[PDB]
Amino acid sequence: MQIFVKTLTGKTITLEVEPSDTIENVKAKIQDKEGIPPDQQRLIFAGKQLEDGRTLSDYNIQKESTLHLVLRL
Amino acid sequence: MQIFVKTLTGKTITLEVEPSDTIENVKAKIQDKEGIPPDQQRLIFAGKQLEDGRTLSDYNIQKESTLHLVLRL
Amino acid sequence: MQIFVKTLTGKTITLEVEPSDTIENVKAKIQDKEGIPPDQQRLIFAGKQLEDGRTLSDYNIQKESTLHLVLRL
Repeated sequence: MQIFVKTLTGKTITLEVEPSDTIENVKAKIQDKEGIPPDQQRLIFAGKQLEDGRTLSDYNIQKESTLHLVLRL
Repeated sequence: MQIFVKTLTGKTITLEVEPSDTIENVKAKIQDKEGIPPDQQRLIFAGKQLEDGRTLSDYNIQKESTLHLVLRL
Repeated sequence: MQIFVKTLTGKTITLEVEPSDTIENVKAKIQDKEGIPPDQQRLIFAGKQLEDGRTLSDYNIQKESTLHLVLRL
């Protein structure tokens, strides 16, 4: 399925994902696309920080859901 | 992250927010906590009125930053 | 909001301020505009000397209110 990832500068990218994908996997895909190390990535959905070991399904992240990406050092 | 919101009577409250949160969202949270309609809320930071559609990141509002809340009719 | 500041020679200037601004901040703005050190500035409103640590709201100083500026050595 597709999900949207929106940055703090208002740019949205799309990712092909499955509900069984972990947040770790998602950050890995974002690295594949944008070259950002997963350690610098923060993903938030419905005001929550998303934990690396949990899946998208765990957070009820569905088709065409929007995650917010916040970079941190 | 946490931000402080200081009122005209010298009371400070705290809000859990993310850089991707809009000013609208922040006023919504203040309504959640205090029952003030967002339309009666004014938020200022560094002498600027904050616009509802912009985000905290847009205004460089970071961790433990202090917003000033001014109520208006 | 805007406030007026009237001098002893009958000159009025305008300042962009917020109710949460302290008298200290106001004197700082007057320094920004006119080069007068805050220590040489006295602000009065409704016959009262205004204290540096208090805010405009504390003194019920509102939109288009007029403060009187008295310089002292």
